[PDB]
Amino acid sequence: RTTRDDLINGNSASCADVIFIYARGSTETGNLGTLGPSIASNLESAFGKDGVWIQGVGGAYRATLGDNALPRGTSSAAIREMLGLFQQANTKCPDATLIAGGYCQGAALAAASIEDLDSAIRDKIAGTVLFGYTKNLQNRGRIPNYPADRTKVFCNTGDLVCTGSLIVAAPHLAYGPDARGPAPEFLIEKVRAVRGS
Repeated sequence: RTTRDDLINGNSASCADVIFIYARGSTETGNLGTLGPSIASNLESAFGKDGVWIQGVGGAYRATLGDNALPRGTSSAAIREMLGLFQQANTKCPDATLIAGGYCQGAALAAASIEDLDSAIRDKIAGTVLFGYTKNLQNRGRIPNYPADRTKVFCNTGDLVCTGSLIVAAPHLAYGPDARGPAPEFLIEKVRAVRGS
């Protein structure tokens, strides 16, 4: 439901083929918030329960609203937490294909983490989905150092955070359809394009 720690809890001797690491939006609960569970259920349907590990970014990521204003759109402590989960995935399951996602502050966190990542781990993230990406205008719809074809950004018309502001208006809360359909569709297509483990 809103908390999933499959990578932290998972046995190294029985690694999943696909590991999904997801960062929630500001003030959301658990470590998956409102959109993460929808994506996770569809990934489990596609790869099976034992085929995919879903891992939310918890720990030091507090998803505090005011941290949207910081230079990278989140705190340094939160970036260190998500970087540590990508490193744990890489160590515990070296042959797994990774996929990532984030909503609002969590999309800025996913972009900042992926930019800072060691290139050999970054290159294993087959696809990343970003909803209500707060650095969309500033980064021109991209994640620094990461290919455009592996990125999909969902930014609604009238969601002001996509156009350089930090005002929260009603379109910002309307990503439920995307999380149920096109975002898991893109992630599954990018994993099958390369394959799994």
